[PDB]
Formats: sequence, C-alpha cells, structure tokens
Amino acid sequence: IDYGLYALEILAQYHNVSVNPEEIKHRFDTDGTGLGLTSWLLAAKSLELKVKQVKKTIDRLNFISLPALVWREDGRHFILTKVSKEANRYLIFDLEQRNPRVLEQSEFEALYQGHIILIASRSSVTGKLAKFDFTWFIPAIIKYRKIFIETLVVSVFLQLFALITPLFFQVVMDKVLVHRGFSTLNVITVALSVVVVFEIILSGLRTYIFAHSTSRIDVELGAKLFRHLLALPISYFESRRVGDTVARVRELDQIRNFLTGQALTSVLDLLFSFIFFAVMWYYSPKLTLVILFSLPCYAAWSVFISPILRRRLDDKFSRNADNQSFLVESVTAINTIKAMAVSPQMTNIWDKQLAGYVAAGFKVTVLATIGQQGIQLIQKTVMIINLWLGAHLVISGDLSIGQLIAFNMLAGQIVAPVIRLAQIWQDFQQVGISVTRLGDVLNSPTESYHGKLALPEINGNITFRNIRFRYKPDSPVILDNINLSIKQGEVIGIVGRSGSGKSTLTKLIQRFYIPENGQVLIDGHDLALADPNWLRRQVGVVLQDNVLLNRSIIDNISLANPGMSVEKVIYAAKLAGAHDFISELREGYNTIVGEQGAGLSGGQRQRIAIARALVNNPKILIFDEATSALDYESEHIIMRNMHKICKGRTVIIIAHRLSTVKNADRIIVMEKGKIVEQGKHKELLSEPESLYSYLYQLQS
Amino acid sequence: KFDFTWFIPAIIKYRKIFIETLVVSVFLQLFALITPLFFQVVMDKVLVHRGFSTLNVITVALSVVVVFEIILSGLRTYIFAHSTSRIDVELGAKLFRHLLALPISYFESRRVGDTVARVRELDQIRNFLTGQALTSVLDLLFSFIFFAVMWYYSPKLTLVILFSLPCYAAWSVFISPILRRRLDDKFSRNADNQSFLVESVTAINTIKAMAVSPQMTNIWDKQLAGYVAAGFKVTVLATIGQQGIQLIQKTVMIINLWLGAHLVISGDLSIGQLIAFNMLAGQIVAPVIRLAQIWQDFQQVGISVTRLGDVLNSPTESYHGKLALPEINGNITFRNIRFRYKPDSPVILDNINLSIKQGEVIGIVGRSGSGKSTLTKLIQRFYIPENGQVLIDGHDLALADPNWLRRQVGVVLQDNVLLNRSIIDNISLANPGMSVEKVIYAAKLAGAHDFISELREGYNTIVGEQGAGLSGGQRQRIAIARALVNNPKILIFDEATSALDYESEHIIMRNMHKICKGRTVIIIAHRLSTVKNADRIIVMEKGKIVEQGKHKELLSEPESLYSYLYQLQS
Amino acid sequence: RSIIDNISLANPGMSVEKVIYAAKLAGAHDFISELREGYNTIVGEQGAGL
Amino acid sequence: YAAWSVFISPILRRRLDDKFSRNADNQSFLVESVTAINTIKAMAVSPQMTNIWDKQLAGYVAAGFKVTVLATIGQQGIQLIQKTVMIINLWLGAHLVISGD
Amino acid sequence: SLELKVKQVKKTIDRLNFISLPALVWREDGRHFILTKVSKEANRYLIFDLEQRNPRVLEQSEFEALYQGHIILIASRSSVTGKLAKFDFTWFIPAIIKYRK
Amino acid sequence: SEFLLRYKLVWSETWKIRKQLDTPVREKDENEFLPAHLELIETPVSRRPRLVAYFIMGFLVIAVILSVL
Amino acid sequence: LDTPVREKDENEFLPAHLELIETPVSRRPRLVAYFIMGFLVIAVILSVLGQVEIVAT
Repeated sequence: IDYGLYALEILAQYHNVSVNPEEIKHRFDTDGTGLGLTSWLLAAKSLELKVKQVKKTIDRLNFISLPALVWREDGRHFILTKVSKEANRYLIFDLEQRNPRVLEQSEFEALYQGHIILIASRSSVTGKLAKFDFTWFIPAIIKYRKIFIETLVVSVFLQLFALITPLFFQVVMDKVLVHRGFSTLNVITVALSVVVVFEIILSGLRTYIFAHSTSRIDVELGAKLFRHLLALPISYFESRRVGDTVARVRELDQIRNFLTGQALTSVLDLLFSFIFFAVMWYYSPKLTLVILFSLPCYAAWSVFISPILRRRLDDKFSRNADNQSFLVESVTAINTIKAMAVSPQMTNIWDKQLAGYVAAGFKVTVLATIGQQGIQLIQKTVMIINLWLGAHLVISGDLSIGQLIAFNMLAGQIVAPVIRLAQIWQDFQQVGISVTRLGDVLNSPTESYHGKLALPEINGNITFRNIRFRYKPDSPVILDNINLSIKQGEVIGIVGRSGSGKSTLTKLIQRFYIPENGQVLIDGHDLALADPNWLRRQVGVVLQDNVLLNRSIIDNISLANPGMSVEKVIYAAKLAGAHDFISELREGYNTIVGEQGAGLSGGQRQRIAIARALVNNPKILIFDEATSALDYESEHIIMRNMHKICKGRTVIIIAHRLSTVKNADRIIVMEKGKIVEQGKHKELLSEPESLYSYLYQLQS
Repeated sequence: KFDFTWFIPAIIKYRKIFIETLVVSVFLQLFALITPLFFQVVMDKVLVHRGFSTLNVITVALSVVVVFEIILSGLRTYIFAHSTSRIDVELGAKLFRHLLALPISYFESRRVGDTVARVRELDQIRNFLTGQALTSVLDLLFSFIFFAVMWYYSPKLTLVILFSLPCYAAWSVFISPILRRRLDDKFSRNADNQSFLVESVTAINTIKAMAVSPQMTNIWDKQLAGYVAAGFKVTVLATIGQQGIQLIQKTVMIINLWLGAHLVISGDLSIGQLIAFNMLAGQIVAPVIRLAQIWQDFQQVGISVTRLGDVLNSPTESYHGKLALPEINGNITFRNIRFRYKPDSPVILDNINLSIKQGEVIGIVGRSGSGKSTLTKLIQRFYIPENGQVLIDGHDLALADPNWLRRQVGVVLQDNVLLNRSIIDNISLANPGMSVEKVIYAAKLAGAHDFISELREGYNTIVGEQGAGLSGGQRQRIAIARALVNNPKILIFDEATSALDYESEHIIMRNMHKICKGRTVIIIAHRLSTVKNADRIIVMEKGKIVEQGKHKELLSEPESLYSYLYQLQS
Repeated sequence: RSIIDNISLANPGMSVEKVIYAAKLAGAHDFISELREGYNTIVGEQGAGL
Repeated sequence: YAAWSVFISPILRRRLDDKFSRNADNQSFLVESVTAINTIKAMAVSPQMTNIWDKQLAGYVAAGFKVTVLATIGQQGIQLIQKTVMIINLWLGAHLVISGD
Repeated sequence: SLELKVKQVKKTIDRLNFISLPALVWREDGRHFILTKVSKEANRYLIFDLEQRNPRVLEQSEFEALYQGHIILIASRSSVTGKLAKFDFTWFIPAIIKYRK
Repeated sequence: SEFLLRYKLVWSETWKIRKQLDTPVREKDENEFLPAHLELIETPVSRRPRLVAYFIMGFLVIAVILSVL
Repeated sequence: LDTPVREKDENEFLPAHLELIETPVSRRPRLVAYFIMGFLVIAVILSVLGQVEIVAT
C-alpha cells in the first residue's frame, strides 16, 4: 500500500514536525505504486528532516540512534524501535499490522537486508521572516566549498607561474647573453616549457571544474525557483503581466554569475595585485610609482565610461526586441495585411524602427571604441614614461636590462585587475537592482495548506448552505443567502442575467473563492478542511477560453499523467466528439498543436479541452460557458454528445443562453444572488410572468 | 536574384570611404611597424653608447606616433561602422519591402517559424558586418609587410612563424565545427526552455485549476538538466579551443627564444633586433588568432545568405494594370461564375448569377459545402474564376488594381487577428493620421465604445499578443470598428456573428440597423436567424442559387430549402 | 501556537480527526470553523486572540 | 590590515546575525515556558519541551562556535601580517646597520 | 510638440528640387501655402492652397512671384521613450552637451 | 575557384556603370529633413574626421620624407 | 567530443540527484593534486639535475 507514507508520518510523529500526507502524495507520488527510495528521501528532506541510507550490519545496530527505517527492496518495510542485548530481541514497529511487536535474532536476520535509513531532526530559524536578499543563494553556494577551494588554489598557482616567467626571461637576458652559457640556457628552456605546459593544463582544469560546479548550482537554483513560482496563488498572477514575470524569472542568471564568478575573481585580484605591487616596488620604486599613479586614471575612466555604455546597450537591446516582435507579428498576420492594403503603413513603421535600431547600434559601437581607445592611450602614455625612466636608469645604474624587461612584463600584466575592481563596484549596484526585482517573485507568500482532514474519494454530492460572497470587503454582496443541494448524477443547469452571481459558483466549488458567510461542502465534508489539490483533481471544469500546452494532442489530453495508457485517450476523445478530426489529421494523436493557433480551430481546441477534462473519471463536471463562443458545428456536436457525457457524473451547466439547458434535470434561476425560481424546463416556462419565461421570450 | 552579389553595387556605391578605410589600415600597419623599430634603435644605440639626445628625440617621436595611431584607429572604426550601418539599413528596407509583396500562396504553403527565421537571418548578417569580422581580414592582408621585415632581420626565426601559421589554421579548422554544433544545440535547448517557461506562465490558471504542478516541475527539471549539460559541453569545447591556441603560441615563443639566444651569442642578430622580432611576431600572430571566428563566419554566412535569397528569389506579383477607376459604389455583380480550388479539384460554384444594388442588405445562407464561403474571397482578388467575371460598378475586377479594391472593400471574418498595438492604433491601421473623432464614431457604430470606456487605459490599452486582454466578442467588435473606420460602400460579414458569445452578438445585431446605413452589406452566416432582416435572403446549394426572396416570402412556402434549414436550426 | 497545536498540545503529533471530534464534543467546532484560518489560527500570547 | 579587516567583517556580521536569531528564539522559548510552567506541569509535556530546548541549544552553540572560529582565523591572519613585516624589517635593518647609515 | 522636426531654411528656387516635400512656405502676411510635388520637365508646382482648401497646379512664373526665399522643412521624428529622470546635478549634463561649443 | 572569376566579371561590368547609380549630393539641412531611413542611407560620413585622418597621414608622409633626405 | 547530450549527461545534472547528494565533490576529485605534485617533483628533479656554469671576471 503506502508504507512509505505511513512510515514517513510515523517518523514525523516521533520527531514532532508537521506532515501533510496528501501533499506528499501529490508532490512525490505523482503516478503511484508507492513512493520509492529516492522520492521518500525527497519527502523527508522536504519535511526538514535529515535522512540518509547507510550500510550497516547486524552488530552495528547497537550504536545507531533509533527509530530507524529498514527499507526493504520488495515492498513492506518496518521501523526498528529498540535493539536489546540483555535478551537478544529486536523491538520493531510493524507497518502492515499497525502495531509494535517483538522479534528475535533469527527473525531480524531473515528480515534485515543490510540497508537501513538514519533519521535526525535539527532546529531552524529561517521560516518566512527573512526579506529577499543574497541570503536566498548562500545555502546552495556554500555546498560546493571544496570545489571553490580547489579553484582558488589553482588560481594561486597559475598567478605564481605568471609571476615566475618574467624572472626566467630576466635570467636569460642577464646571464646567458653576457656570459656565453649554452648550459643555463638549456635549463631555463626546460623550466619554461614545464611552466607553460603546466599553466595551460591547470587553467583548463580550473575552467572545467568551476564550470561543472556553477552548472550544478544553476540547476538547483532554477529548479527551486520554478517550484516557488508554481506554488504562488493565482491572485499574484491576476495583477502582474506575463513578460514581466518571465523577465524577473530570467533575471536569476545574472545574480548567480555575480555571486560565483565575480566575487572569487575579485578576492583573488586584490591579493594578487598586492603581491605584484610588492615585487615591482622591490625592482624599482620610481616606475612602480608611475604605474601607481596611472591606477586612478584607469579607475576613473572605467567608472565614467561604464554607465553610459550600459545605457546604450540597454536601449539597443530594447529596440532589437521590439523590432523582432514587430517582424514576427507581421509575418504571422500576412493574411490580414494582404486582405487589406496596409502594406505601405507597415513598411513605414518598419523603416522607422529599423533606422532607430541601427542608429542605436552605431552609438553603442562608437562609445565602445572611444572607451577602448582611452584605455589604450593611458597604457601607451605609461609605457612611454616607463621607457624613458628605464632607459635613464639602465644608463646610470640600479637596474640592468633584464630587470627592466621583467618589470615591463609585470607592469603590462597587472593592468586588468584594477579595471575589474572599478567595474565590480557598479556591478554590485546592478546586481542589487536585479535582486530587488526578483524579490517581487521570491518574497511573496507561497500559499500553502497546513491541516486537512484527508477525505476519501469524491462522489458527486454538492451542497451549499447560507453562502454569502463579495469580491472585496467594500464591494457589494454578490450572493445573498444562496442555499442549494445537488445529488449524485444530477444534471443541473443555472441561468440568469449579468451580475447574477452564477459566474462565481465555479470558483466556489473549487477553493479559489472563500465565502464570506456559510460554507460549501462536498459529501457532507466542509471544503475548508480538505486539501484543494485533492479536490482540484476530482473536479472537471471547462471554460469558454481554455489554454492547451504546446506539446502534442496525446500529451495535452494526458497532461494529468503521461505514463498512463493510450486507449483511454481514444475513449475520452470519442466522449467529447474530438476523435474525428484527430483521426483525420496526418500524425493523428501525435500531431503538434502549434504555437498559438496553428492548424486547430477554436471549436476543435475546445473539444480537445473537453476531452482533457473528461480523460479521467471526474464525478463533478462544470460547464462554465463551455458552449458560449463556439461555432455551429462544434456546439452541435457537443450538445449531441452531452447525453453520453453526463452519464454517471454530476454535471453543472452554467450558461447565459437558456436554450443550452433545455434537457437539464433542474434549472436554477438566479437574480442578484438569490435563487428566485427552480424546477424543470416546461414547469418553469408554464408561468407567464415568471422570470424564466421573460428571459426566454427576450432572447427568443 | 539575391546572392553574395548585390553588395558589389553597394561597395562601388561607397567607393571613396572604403578606399579611405583601406589606406588608413595601411597607415596603421605602418605605425605598428614604426614602434618596434624605435624600441630596437633605443636598445642598440642608447644603452650601448650614452645617447641622451637620441633618447630625447625618440621619446617625443614615439609619443606623437602612438597618439596618431590611436586617433587613426578610432577614425577608421568610426568610418567603417558608418558605412556598414548604411548598408544594413538598405538591406533591411529592401528585404521587408520585398517580403510584403509576396503572394499569399507563398505564406500559406510554409510555416511562420521558418519564414521568421529566414528573415531574422538579416540580423545575424548585421552582426557579421558590424563587428571585428571585416577589420581583421585587412590586417591579415597587410601583415605581409611585417613578414617581410621579419625575414629581413633573420631568415631562420621567421621560418618558425610561417610553419606555425598552418598549425593555427589546421587546429582551428579541427575545432570549429564541433563548437558550432554544440552552440546550436545549446541555443535550441534555451529556446525550448524559454517557450515552455512563457507558456507555463500564460497558463498558470489552468495549471492550478487542475493538479498538474508536479508534472510541470518534472518537465522543467528535464529541460533545465538538458540545457545545462549542453552549456557545460559548450564551455568545455571553448576552453579546449583556447588552450590549444595558447599552447601553440607558447611553444613557438619558446623555440624562437632558444634560437634567438643562440643567434645573438653567435652573431647576425643584436639584442634590440631580437626584441623587435619578437614584437613583430606577436603583432603578426594576434590577427591570425582573431581570424578563427572569421573562418567560422565566412562559412556560416554562406548558408545564411543562401536561405535569405531563397526567401528573396520569388516573384512579387507586382501589378502594372490600372485604368484609374473612380471611387466605387455598392453594387456587386456576378456573371456565369465558375470556380475550382485547383484544376484537378471539383467545381464548388457552378453558374451563379447575382446582382446587388446600393444600400441593399443581402444575406447568403446554406449548409456545409454550399460554396458560400468562397464568395468573400471572390469579391476580393484572391480567387480567380475559371469562367465568367466579377465586376464592380460594371468594371471587371480582372482589369483593376487589387490593392485599390481592397482599400475600397471592408470584410469582417471569423478570426480577425489584431496587431499588438493600442486599440486606436488597431482601429486606425489603414490611416494612422486620421482624427480621433472618426475612430470614436466607428467604435460607437460597432458598439465597442462602452467596454473600451471601462478599460484600464481606454483607447490606449494594448490588446496584447494578437489580443489577450479582451474576450473574443470584444476583439470581434474591435475588428468591426476597424472595418467601419472608413466609409466603405461594400461591407462583408463572412460568418462574423457566428463564433462569439451572448452580450456581444446581441450588441452587434442591435447596431446592425445603423451599421448598414448607406452601405451595400453582404451577410454570409450559417445560422438563419442573423439574416432575418435582410432585404434579399438567398439560399444556395452546391453553388446553385435555388431561391431568393424575403424572410416571410421564403418561409411561407413549405417546400423551400429555406424552411427545411430553418426547421433544422430551431 | 495555532488552534490545532494548542488543542493537541499534550501530543503534538495527532491527526485532525481527533481534533475535530474533540472540538465537536466541546462545542468549539463551529467558532473555529467560522474563522478564516480555521484550526490554524494563532491565538497570540496566552491566548489573547480568543 | 585594512583589506583583511574589510574582507573578514561581513562574514562575522552574518554569523552574528544568525547567532542573534538563535539567541532571540531561545529567549522567547524560555520566557514562554517559564511563564506557563503550570500548564507544562499539568499536561505532563516535559519531554517535548526538553526536546525543543535541546534542539535550540545545539543550534545556538553551533552558531557561537562558528563565530569563534571565524574570529580566531581573523586574529591569526592579522598576526601573520605583523610577523611578516617584523621579519622583513629585521632583514632590512640588518643590512641598513651593516653598511653604516 | 507633435513630435515633428521643423526648421525654416533659406532655399533658392534652383535648390528647391532637392528638398523633401511637402514643405510649408511661410509668408510675412498670413497667406501661407504648402508646397508639394515640384515637377521637373514641366517647371510646375502642385501647391496646396490653404485659402481655397484644395490642391492647385501652378507654373514657374506665378510660383516665382509667390515665393520669397524662405521655406519650412517638415520631418517626422517621434521619440519612442517613456521615462522621467530624478532631478539632480545630472540635469546639467545635457545642458553642457548642448552648449558644448 | 569559379566564384572569384564571376565576382570579378560582375565587379567590372558594374564598374563600367559607375556614377550612373550614385546618390545625388545634398546639403546638410536637406539630408537632415528626410524620412528616417533615407536620412541615414543618403547622409555621407562627415568632413571633419576625414580631414583629421588626411592631416595625420600627410604629417606622417612629410616626416618620413624629410627624415630620408 | 562530438557526441550530443547523452542520457548520462542529463541524468548527472538532474535536480533530484543533486538534492540528495550532500557535500558534493568534483567529477574527478584527484586531478588537481596529482598535477600539482607532478609539477613539484618535476621541478625538484630539474633543480637537482640542472647544471649552471661559473664565470669569474
């Protein structure tokens, strides 16, 4: 059965942590057949528990901390509660029998397979009180401290190699030429070859290792971000746009890159510049001073050039994005452009956009060229001054030619790190802006559920009692005292006018709306004590504007569980009447639905949505305006198949048109939030001055 | 025909500035030759013999040389960027103006993604010709001066460099295709991940309505793992490629150091000569290092331009016949019209004869396959009848400018795609300079003013991606307003009032009485209720006009197909 | 703590079934339900919220 | 010295933030358990309170030990700079005394 | 204000062939007229008479009589940018750029 | 190797059509007040940077000529 | 080197596998130290075997 769930909840019982068995079943038991080892460990980790499977023998069980779970490979597990040596007995908690029992040495030896799970719980002070900052990334970055230490060591060795090489050049120029050696030359050549090959190998290894670590960090952060994004309530997405949220989600890689590949580089560069300055000051303090005096020119130039260039790149990127969007929207809507004759207007718009984008690009490249030329001018001026002073020193003394050449190499090498530091100063502000932007997504409450009654399977009994509802605390009352009861198998229909409140019952059956007064119950069980994810999967809802994923027809219909059978898809398509055009299609059920509206008509997409809703066996169907914006053929086929669609199900047909609920068992008529009339069709239509007859006459 | 040609006309168009760029590049190479000579002469004649005056002269000479080199390089980059920007603008204008002239048969037979990719190849062409891709081939051309100088110094040391260059070329050729494939795979995976993320964001309400969040997480985990693995492979190949070039360069440097040390000890070379030779070797090798992406790009742009030309190698159906026809009145006439989709296809419209007058509200009905759906495209110049002629005002449409006719005719379809602009920009698409009063009048006629008044930005509200902020009926009303924004004497409702909901069809059918004031309106609809108030309801089956008349006149006769269809509808 | 935690203080690991039964016996089920958080409402310090 | 102090300070501040969070939660638990000691005795929930206290105390001590270790490595890093400068000065002073001056 | 680019220039009738039409001819008295379609090979000008409110075709002589030597060139330069910058000392940077000579 | 010869033929044949397709010369104000794309297409680079480049190159040429006397 | 992303590469980067592996290690945990020690021993061997002449002025 679900020993994995029972074992996990018992172990959460012992350690006094909050467990939600149906939430665990939803998240980690997607398909079924129990949890399994990896998903059980994942669920335990999600419950803030420390778990790990270890290799222990029969005698090592006296030093472990009980209770522990013995994970049998073939199913039925058991919990080891107490090991005794005074009597050689193993007190366990049998899961199938749901009660503890005492075994012996032979029984446990037969049952023990050599694998046990160790479980521990610690404290935490995080909760949800921490405002979104860089603390959201640190736990996933410190996890790779050994890798980061290895990369730091490799970088240190590489820069000592870079410092060593000019000394080899110095020794060549100052001892191999003046004294004809032919022996020191060979030794220095061998040493230089070794140094360069090992530097190349170490650089490659460092890049490989750092790339692997950062890739794993990116995977973890992206997955956890997506989980948080999906956990958010719909009210969050009601206000925000789509591109805004996508951009905020995509703004994670910049923060990760700053945290991983810019802080370590900076802390290396600071120390390494210190070392290089010490060496150069040992060689010659005058040229070290010239280099040191140039250091503020580089910093000021970089700090002055960076913001304007960044603004130019941002403008160019925005212009390019807008131009691409216009192009893609103009090529996909060529039928309406050619049906009209608005081609000159579109060409004018395209010309304006293209000219603007090209001008932005030219400005960008001009500014970048100016910055690069300024940096190179500073470098050349420093080189000229150092050439003059070094020539004078070599002529006078205190500096040989090889010393000057080595100093020149070191001075040329040291230029980059100070520019990098001057840039990271403002990179920190940019990453702060990115972090505060992403805080819109990762600081919002996750909208979780703590305590639910863990109800059994639903059959279609719905009952409202004294339901009162408002959109807002100040908005007028939409439902006054709605009282309604629906039995199993009843095909009910609800009609009315605008603002009648009949459009809110769909979001009241499912738990998207919380009534102000009263409580909705299914099967006598208040929905305030039931897990919504257990309820949302048992209710089939079809709206007038459905959205289907861009994977395939066979996947869109089988979105609930892709590992399910195939013939059930055909049965669902036949039930919804969508089998015909799918069979007529080229690939059949494997046909790609397209990006937005390619191939399939609106009625065909609605039929696909109905089949997807009906692919399972929902005991409650809700047709919220499902046949409102359908063409004649799709509406006709849906209304013809309706008699077999509502077989063994409780179907609620909400529709503004009164002709779609003619064959309904009951016709609830609503006015300003009150059930003013109810009954059958002809009985309601018999009364001349009734609202049902008035609406029927008004519409037709 | 579009090929690697069409740029020679552009290059000869911009002759003088390109020649200026070439001569400026030559002078830059001259400066880069001058500087190491100054270092060599300093190291040979200032350090050996005390030459303070020589050092003083060389210092200012080299200072002015380096300043002039900086300024000249900046000016060359500026001029080249200017020229390439002009060329890019010309390319884009011509390409889009040619694309908007292709027949509909071209677009309906191909996928929109393929076409938009073949067009965005223009952007990568722009990136090709607006970067260092064209400023390094000139350096490679002019490096022969440095090569000759290096041969002048020592014939043995530069032999190592000229044997090293083939190693660079061979190993870059070996490495480039694999990195190309890995980058292409990574880009495709990133695009798929982006599309999945955006579609999951757009359908969050559907995800939460069901219980499919774990399924979405499982899909996203696989996509992310694949994309990250592709990125790791790309990084590994890139770092291997960099390290190989570094190894080759350092091995050549070490061999040159050894041979130069032996030569200086023996003779035929000084120390300053060796330093100058090393600097020249570096200045030759660096452009060859940069040329790796150039070997890559000179082969990528091949297929890029081939596909762009495949888009540009199509007739534009440009119309050269127009008899300066006047403004049309609303009287459509059909005469012995026979039409088939293809020469092998069956006939759908056999011998219809029709005569519509000005101000007449005419309705057309029928069942599936009746051929009434091809009349709207027959009135426009999209379908060419095999026999007969469709004539407006008596003027045959086969001898008229189709663009003018489509200006003069407004059609409301069942789809009615909208551009991602403001509502007033969509309504005034045909004439953006028009006054707001006409737009308000059209919106009030269409009945779209009332719900626009309730929006967040009114007439400035962005409709979204082909319409996302509005419902289907609201977009249909916006489309009707766009069709009525001008004063069309001919108006067609090609099942416009069919696939929308209540409280939207009601307003359209209520305003239909004032919409058709002073216009010839044709209402093609499957439902027989929308055409009740038509002046001449026409029933047609298999392309044959079986009967025509008023609603009461047609319905009073029980044997009429109109009555049978009405009974079926009710 | 929350309502359910306080009710299940003597044994923090207890299912909602026993909590519901005890609340019905004591007559507190209705008021707790009428709340927005239900059995998860924080009572404050020394149950000041009730 | 300045660079070492600037590098070490933020990490110590973060560790002390964690330590203060642990201390505040421990103080809240202690005050709430002593104030309501009558209920704890009456309901016989001593084992649960002891388990919670043990978890909180272990976390608090772990945070304190982390802070102590970081402070120790910072102090040793400053000692290293001091002694390196001492050795360099000894060498330079020996040369600057051998040659007069 | 309408996001247009206009400037009054001194243009000779000989140079009148190389400007981008339509352009407005501003007279000292309020009798302006819009110039459009300056036709070569026929020395004719298709002005837009603002008083008669319809286009009219002129020849060389009456245009030379009606043109004084000043014309206004109109170009469509609509800036696509929406943002307001905080007022600081950075407001003077565009002023320095404008008055850079 | 036949792409280069075809390129040479078309280069020569359109070079014999030189100055037939060149854009007309206009003043600064005339170029500024054009459509957005036409202004950028038909505007020459400038006169000042060209003068600076010519001055630098001429100074280099006169210096190298004077130094080899 | 030219092979596409196999199933092994995607399985190595799956979030479920990375979450369970606490305190992870590099792909090859004994390559950096091996190369550093190799460089050190080669440097020592070259220093002991290497010979330098003596020149008296």
